[PDB]
Amino acid sequence: QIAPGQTGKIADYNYKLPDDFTGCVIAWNSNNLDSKVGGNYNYLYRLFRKSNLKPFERDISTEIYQAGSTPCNGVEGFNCYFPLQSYGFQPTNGVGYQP
Amino acid sequence: QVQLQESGGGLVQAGGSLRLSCAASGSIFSPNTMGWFRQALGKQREMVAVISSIASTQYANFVKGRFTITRDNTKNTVHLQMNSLIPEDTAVYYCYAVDKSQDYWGQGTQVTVSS
Repeated sequence: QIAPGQTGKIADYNYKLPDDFTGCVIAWNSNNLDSKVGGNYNYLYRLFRKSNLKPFERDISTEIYQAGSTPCNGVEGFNCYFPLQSYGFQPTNGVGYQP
Repeated sequence: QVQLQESGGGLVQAGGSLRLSCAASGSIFSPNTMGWFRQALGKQREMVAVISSIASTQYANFVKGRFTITRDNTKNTVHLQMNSLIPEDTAVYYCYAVDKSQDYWGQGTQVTVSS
């Protein structure tokens, strides 16, 4: 999902890459660096937002998103969810789920 | 290296009180936001509460009117007053510094309440 013109939860909600990139995406797999036996939940991930970003936009807001019709007022509940879910980085995870 | 010192948990009978503490060292630029999160074995991080530099306090409905957050501007530290405890509060808690840059978490504070 890190390349220009792409979509997905990361490409639409996390870090939008304009179709006109000049530059390089270089990644590695921190299986022996970032995973712990009990699960490393220090890396947080949003799945819900009101709208998609603009390129190189950063939102660090923690406002609770309103999935229903009623307002959440900064409190979870029915149709109210926090933005960030954490990741189960574990050294026994499969290649797709590894860091 | 931003470091958060968290202390003050343990085992307390139902109805007791505790006072956790998180002290922030390192960069911690002035517009910071310090919050506390809950995790019981088998669940995710449950945001207990949040305070910003504006002095505003935001709490979830899980513990309405029971948990409080106190600030120390001189040392820029935070204390969680943990009162009217119920076995549903049995969860390890963590600290979250929003700050303006890289976020940093704590090491954990065990809070157990049962009879």
